Amino acid sequence: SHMATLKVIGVGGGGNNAVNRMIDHGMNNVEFIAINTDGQALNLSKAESKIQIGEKLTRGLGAGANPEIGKKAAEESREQIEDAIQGADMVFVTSGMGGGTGTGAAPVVAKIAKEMGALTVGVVTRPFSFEGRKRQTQAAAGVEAMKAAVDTLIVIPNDRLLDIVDKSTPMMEAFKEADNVLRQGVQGISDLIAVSGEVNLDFADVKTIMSNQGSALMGIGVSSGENRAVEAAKKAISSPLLETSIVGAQGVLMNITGGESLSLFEAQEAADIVQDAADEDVNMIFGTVINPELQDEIVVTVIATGF
Ligand SMILES: Nc1nc2c(ncn2[C@@H]2O[C@H](COP(=O)(O)OP(=O)(O)CP(=O)(O)O)[C@@H](O)[C@H]2O)c(=O)[nH]1
Ligand SMILES: [Mn+2]
Repeated sequence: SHMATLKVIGVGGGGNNAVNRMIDHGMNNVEFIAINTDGQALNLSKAESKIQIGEKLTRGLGAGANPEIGKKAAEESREQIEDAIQGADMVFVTSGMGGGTGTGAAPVVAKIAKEMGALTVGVVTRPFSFEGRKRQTQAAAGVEAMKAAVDTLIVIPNDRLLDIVDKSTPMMEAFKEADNVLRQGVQGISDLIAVSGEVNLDFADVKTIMSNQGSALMGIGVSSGENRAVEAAKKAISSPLLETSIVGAQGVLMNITGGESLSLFEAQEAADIVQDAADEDVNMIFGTVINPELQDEIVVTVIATGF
């Protein structure tokens, strides 16, 4: 029997903010690593494993928007990064693009993870338009470098946060909504790995859907009542925060979890929703889990690739 090790690695300020908020919210069986040039921020990290990179280059400060310094910092700490990753079967690298440490170091961290044998997923933000064109261009180069280094990449443009707030929503509450993309994806995969299903999916199926694929979508939806399966499936695939929507997906892993009432008909309905929304002939990997503790709730987990 296989026991997959999942790790989440925050790189730079926004990545380490996401790690801190995920640890606060509560996650289990997931190991966290914080990587930064900024020593003061690392002192505030809740991560069990902390790597300060680039101290000779930055004297414990951030990289000051210089991605070449963030890249050199990570490269010069390769052995320390390898040691922290060793043993991971899957690594999620999260970082905010546009600055120096995230833009420059995150693609190096991802390359090291993949070289170490981990299935490597990047979840990164693009800067708000109000941060200006140069930051957006620098972030775009980081995204391209990430894409070349990971198995799959999920990009969250921060401008989409402006579509989900009202005029008073606290900035921190908006940031938590972006964190949910990563957190719910990690949780969904962790649950798929650990919980035996009646139509069982495991980590090998995650590897098949994700390995060397490029852009990806990861989503969870939960609903109850009439039309629950369709409603949960639509929620799983319809996040307003994503650069890569479901449209165009050629491969999908879909798991449905429900109670003993889970019907064959509604499983087909959920699968058809995903395929219809992809508007492609999708190569599906389908799973089902019966959790009797659940009563009327249904949970649909989707990972889509092949764009
Ligand atoms: N959604 C979200 N975006 C963030 C968050 N923190 C920063 N950002 C965004 O990430 C981008 C990079 O910020 P940051 O992670 O602090 O960069 P850095 O590379 O570590 C800083 P330096 O350039 O000094 O090394 C910012 O321009 C902003 O768009 C966060 O917590 N949540
Ligand atoms: Mn800085």
